[PDB]
Amino acid sequence: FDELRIGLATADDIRQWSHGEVKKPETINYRTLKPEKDGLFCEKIFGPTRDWECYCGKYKRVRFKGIICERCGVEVTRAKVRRERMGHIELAAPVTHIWYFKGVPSRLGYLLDLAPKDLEKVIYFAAYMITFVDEERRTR
Amino acid sequence: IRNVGELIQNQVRTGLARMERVVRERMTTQDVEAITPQTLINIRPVVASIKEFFGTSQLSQFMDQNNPLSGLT
Amino acid sequence: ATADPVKDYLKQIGKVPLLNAEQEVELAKRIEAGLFAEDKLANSDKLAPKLKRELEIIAEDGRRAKNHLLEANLRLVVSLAKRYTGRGMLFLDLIQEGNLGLIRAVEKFDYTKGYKFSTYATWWIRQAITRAMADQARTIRIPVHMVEVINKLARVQRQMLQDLGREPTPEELAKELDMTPEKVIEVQKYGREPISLHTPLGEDGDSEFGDLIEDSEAVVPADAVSFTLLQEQLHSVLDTLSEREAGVVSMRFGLTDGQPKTLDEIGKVYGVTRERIRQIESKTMSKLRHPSRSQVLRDYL
Amino acid sequence: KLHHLVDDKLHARSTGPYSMITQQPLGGKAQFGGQRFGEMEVWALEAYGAAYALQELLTIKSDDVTGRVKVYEAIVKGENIPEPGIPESFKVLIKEMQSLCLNVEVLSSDGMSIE
Amino acid sequence: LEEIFEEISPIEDFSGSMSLTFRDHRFEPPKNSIDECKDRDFTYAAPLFVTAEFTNNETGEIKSQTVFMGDFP
Amino acid sequence: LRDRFGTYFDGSMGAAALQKRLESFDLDEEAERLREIIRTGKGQKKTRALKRLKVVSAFLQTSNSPKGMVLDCVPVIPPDLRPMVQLDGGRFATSDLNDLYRRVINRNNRLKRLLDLGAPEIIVNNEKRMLQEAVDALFDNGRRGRPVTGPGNRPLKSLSDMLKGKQGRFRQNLLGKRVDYSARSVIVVGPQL
Ligand SMILES: [Zn+2]
Repeated sequence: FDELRIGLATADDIRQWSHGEVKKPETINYRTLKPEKDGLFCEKIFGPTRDWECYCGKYKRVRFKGIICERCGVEVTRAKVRRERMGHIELAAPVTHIWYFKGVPSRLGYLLDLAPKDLEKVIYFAAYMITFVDEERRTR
Repeated sequence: IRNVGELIQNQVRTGLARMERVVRERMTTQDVEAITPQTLINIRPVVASIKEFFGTSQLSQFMDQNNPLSGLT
Repeated sequence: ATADPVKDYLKQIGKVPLLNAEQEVELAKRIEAGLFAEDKLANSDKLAPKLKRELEIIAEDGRRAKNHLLEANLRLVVSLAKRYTGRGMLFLDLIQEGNLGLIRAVEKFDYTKGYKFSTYATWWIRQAITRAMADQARTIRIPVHMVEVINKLARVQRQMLQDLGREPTPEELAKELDMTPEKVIEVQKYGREPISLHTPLGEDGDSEFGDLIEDSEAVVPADAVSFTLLQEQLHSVLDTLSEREAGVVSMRFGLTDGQPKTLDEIGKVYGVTRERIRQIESKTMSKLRHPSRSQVLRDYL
Repeated sequence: KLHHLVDDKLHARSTGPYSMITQQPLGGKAQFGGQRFGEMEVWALEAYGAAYALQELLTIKSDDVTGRVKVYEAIVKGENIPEPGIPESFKVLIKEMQSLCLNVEVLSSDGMSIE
Repeated sequence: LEEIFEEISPIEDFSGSMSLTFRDHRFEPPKNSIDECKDRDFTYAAPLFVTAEFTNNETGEIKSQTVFMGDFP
Repeated sequence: LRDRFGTYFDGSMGAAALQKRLESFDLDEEAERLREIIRTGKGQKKTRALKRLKVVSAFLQTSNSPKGMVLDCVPVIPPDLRPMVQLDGGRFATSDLNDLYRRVINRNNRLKRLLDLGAPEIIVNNEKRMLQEAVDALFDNGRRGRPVTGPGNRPLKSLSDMLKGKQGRFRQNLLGKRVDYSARSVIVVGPQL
């Protein structure tokens, strides 16, 4: 513990943190009370609900730890891993972080010389932008 | 001072307002000659409000029976 | 671009031309014209370039008329989204799901039916909206047919309360549903919703519910330390026994490794026969059963 | 005789339940809840200069899952207390601030740090 | 109670053809005794009935029927 | 504009336009011209240039690229930190992050569905707007207009909402924690001590 470096988390970094990808709003089967597949709480991505236990029941014992059963893809380990492992959601269309905008101008920074009304209108789908013009082409 | 009568009256009034909206919506989506007062009114809002009146209310307080004077106070 | 985005959505609908009978039937006519145009274009046989461009243009005009129809029916779909608002799904989300149903309906609508598009569409709109409500409203997902079971039992029970003016008994409800009481209780328990931890406890404003319910995954220090002391005492007790006897009982009960080995399973590394190892297993169990090596382990249970 | 009887107020805790989202002990008397060592208490302790006591009151005696069983075992066995680890609430914070797209990376002077 | 009932005028659709009059309200004795309610965890309440009259100009008929809106604490 | 003339002006809408602009941004030239403006400038324009220089220089010196403004992938809190803990009585106990993640997942999936099939511009634009609104809520519920009330009784909690205020993680679970081996009781005077 010498320095807690903090900065902007790029998309590649977020992908690096993720151990999978969430693809459903599923949380838990209403009957089995167990996590579903590839949704929130999924054991394949975050971790096993029970210590060293998988979902299918193959390889439940503590003996043969540190393996991934091909059936449900759960890596047998301590349940505490769920408190650490994190996933990520892919968005079809990009969005903009609420924090850096919609605030004081020391965080938005006027990085683009556009008034807050302009941004509020444009990133929320109320007005267009001319991203790029071939002005030399138009002039020739 | 909104004595308890006026409080419960306001709550049942809100409930009957929801009942009025529900019966009007039902009227807009119901055919004539199959309509009776028994069927059209949904009693859910009034009961749900007079029951949620006691809950989540800063005015419906758990009575304190430490002694008769705590009760009166 | 304003708070309450549904207002901006309604303005985004704006003013668009509502379609009277001849208008939408002609629109559908050139819709199917563009349909056959793109069908002909899709075929592999060679067509003249100008004819292909004409077919593409007709298909494009059909597309434009399609979006005209969708913007016209935006008002109907938002009305039908009103009709199912206030059931755990945000109003604009219901509007969007109904719009998905609308694009389905237009994809399955034509003038061959002697009826207005409004009558035909509403079925698909309600279908998409109710499917979305069933599959995305509740925190704990409920299958669609459980969803219809629970809503059926709920509405009929409401009718029972309305008629009899009193809470119906479970058996009467069970016979009315035609199922048995156990299914009634099952669906009744399955038809709940979670309560949020981040709610004021109400005992005090600062306190919240998520800070009053204890966990089970915590390792109780007393239990962990008692287990460690049991491990040490038991291992010492086996060390009291002979080396071979202690070893064989350990493998038979897996003190060294989480998987105990069967008697024959012990008779491979040690080089003893399954009945021989069995006989010493019986011998170990006896020896640890004498009162000498029993006082210590009785209390640990 | 008022209703502030001692039997109601009297509470104590060696070790008992704990919270879930953050592993620190839970509050209240009905659940064997430890008293709160709030901000002003650590202000007073820092004023005294007693840093080791603050470290144990903040890591060993709560908010460290690896440390609690260790300290219980050390006391009952008589062995000296072990070195405190990193608390768990800070890990919760690190993950949470990593969920806002801030790459809060703990670093050492010589490259990556060991945790 | 009768005031809040009378406040809700009979509902009129866009055609204004039909109307629901809540003329009279009434009570019945509660089913559970006060001591019973306290012991068995029942909200002390009694029924509250009201006579709803459906009247439609198109039908030119009046149909009266009593309805029950739920237990009243 | 598009119909009368294309292939000359490239136009876009929404956060994707911001991503493109930041990708094509040349902040060094902005810093240079703003330095020139400060060298010869007057009025509040000078103050605006001062703030702009502050931020652009802060970004230029740092290695991390500005495109981090627009997040493409949303990280998810580990499940134990948002527990759907079983509760006695057949009931449940859930944290609001579950709700917000459910909403953003729903809206992303539905946007994907719309993009897969041929869909107009109006519906896809509105859907992207709802996606942006949902993500806004997850990171900061209540920073624009009404908050995402969820059940309706109260605004839903948010990622940053846990990280702020009297009840925030910082001032309640890192500076002042509860402690084991402690007790409390009424106090009386005993002089003989
Ligand atoms: Zn498995």
